[PDB]
Amino acid sequence: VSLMEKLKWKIKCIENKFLNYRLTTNETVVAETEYGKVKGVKRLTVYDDSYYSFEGIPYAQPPVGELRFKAPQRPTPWDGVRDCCNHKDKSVQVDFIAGKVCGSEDCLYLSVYTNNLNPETKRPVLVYIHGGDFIIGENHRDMYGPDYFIKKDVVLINIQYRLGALGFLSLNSEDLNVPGNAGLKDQVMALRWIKNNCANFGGNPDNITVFGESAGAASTHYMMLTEQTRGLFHRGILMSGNAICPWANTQCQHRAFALAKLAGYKGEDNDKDVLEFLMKAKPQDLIKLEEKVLTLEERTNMVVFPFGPTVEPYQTADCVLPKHPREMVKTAWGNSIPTMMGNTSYEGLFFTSILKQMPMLVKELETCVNFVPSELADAERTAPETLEMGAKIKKAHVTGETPTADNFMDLCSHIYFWFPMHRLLQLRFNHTSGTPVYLYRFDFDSEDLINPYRIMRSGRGVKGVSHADELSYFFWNQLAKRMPKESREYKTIERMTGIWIQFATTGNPYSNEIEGMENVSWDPIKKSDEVYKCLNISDELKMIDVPEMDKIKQWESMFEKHRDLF
Repeated sequence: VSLMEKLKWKIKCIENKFLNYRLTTNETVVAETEYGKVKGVKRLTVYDDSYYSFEGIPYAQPPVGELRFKAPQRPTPWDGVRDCCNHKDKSVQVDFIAGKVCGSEDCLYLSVYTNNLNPETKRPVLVYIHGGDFIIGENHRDMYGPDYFIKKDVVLINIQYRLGALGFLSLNSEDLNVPGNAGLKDQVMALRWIKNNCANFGGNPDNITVFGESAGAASTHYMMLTEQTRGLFHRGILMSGNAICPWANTQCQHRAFALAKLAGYKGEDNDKDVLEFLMKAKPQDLIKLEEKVLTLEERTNMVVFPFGPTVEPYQTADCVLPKHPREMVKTAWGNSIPTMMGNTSYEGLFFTSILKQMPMLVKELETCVNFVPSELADAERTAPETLEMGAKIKKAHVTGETPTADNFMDLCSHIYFWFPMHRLLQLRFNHTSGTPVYLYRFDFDSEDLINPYRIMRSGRGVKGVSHADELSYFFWNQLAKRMPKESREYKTIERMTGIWIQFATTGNPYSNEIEGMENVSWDPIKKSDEVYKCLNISDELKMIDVPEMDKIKQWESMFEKHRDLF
């Protein structure tokens, strides 16, 4: 991020602080939780809607001291009234714009928002799990403001969970009780809190929907796979990701030693001594060094992040992932709940900045061998069969004589999003009994309403609908502005939140009450379908054949002689 954008961001942070003061009313309210009373505050939106805001509700003990790297523990109850009129810290992380470490280990909180604490009927509860590659993100309203959803009669809940090495360290030694996935166990404990407490805020514990984007979509999917959460919620929405994406898990059991060494550890590679060192380290030091953890060999093997969701090496009471997610799909409780999945129309545009800095990346399209799924490729990526598979990827995406950056970004849309979605749909059809799944495609481009991901990706003036561009139509954020009621952006807010609320309510995303949806016939995907149909959201709402289908089929063709691995 440029120094100039960094200055613009600082200005926006200050402006947003004072706007949030002007949107705060003097009306506070007390609600009950199983652990004690909480005080929230009535806030306005720039559209003059209003909602009650409770932030900083603990769902677990602060994971500090001996609780670092452990599964979350239930919080201690309190007498009196806990002040929930302001947000808490985010999980320790490198700030996505300033580039310095921020946050706190004391981050296991959720926020609850609703326009009416005593409604006439119990309401759909929507639970948002943020993305950020399991290393950044937060539930702060400067990025995830509830202002658009609270126009309608729902309860919206935004959770935090531990990130990075503090959320995803994993050690083989059973005696140490650090099996991995602490951050996913945080999500489990938050969902249990929601089931047990949402009624105190007007919510229906029999009608909970979990949704998330990017790593939040992978997280939502993990919450639909694990036995830990069986029956806790009733619909799921996977926005640009899922748990079988190549980036969504990793075996990181040997990386604690590498992290300790970078932090000054002088001892031998045994889990007990490594853990003792990491338990004493300052959390900022571990998080700052995480970018250096992967070895030359792991980078060569195209591991993207050192710490993240992992297959746990031994069983514990709180175990989330006892097997690879592909195997977990075969017995998953969440295969039997209504599900919606989708992507944007140019996901890979997210990588524009990386390609401008490292233009030699386009040379990987010469043979495309590095994009062949690892389960199909030989170790050296030189086998004739591997070259043939790469040639199929190349034909799918290299449209002219010379490979281009746009070809590379189109490939990225498929390797990271569309192809894993296809593989999941086809795996899941084998392990479900007719429970519907619905596809959307977000295809609405505008620079009049944006979100901070555009700044992170250096995407000013860049046309096309990148990964995460849809979040501007779901959540208020500090770069947003009030839009005219007749504007294409305003209508897109109403449509996107309206469809999500309709799906959360009924398990069917169609409603004739959504403007532009009157003539939509949105069928879920059938096992016998050869071409997927999706609702394409542009300036209009239209059912279409997925434009990406032909390229999806070309990727699938690499498995013709290895169908057991598809």
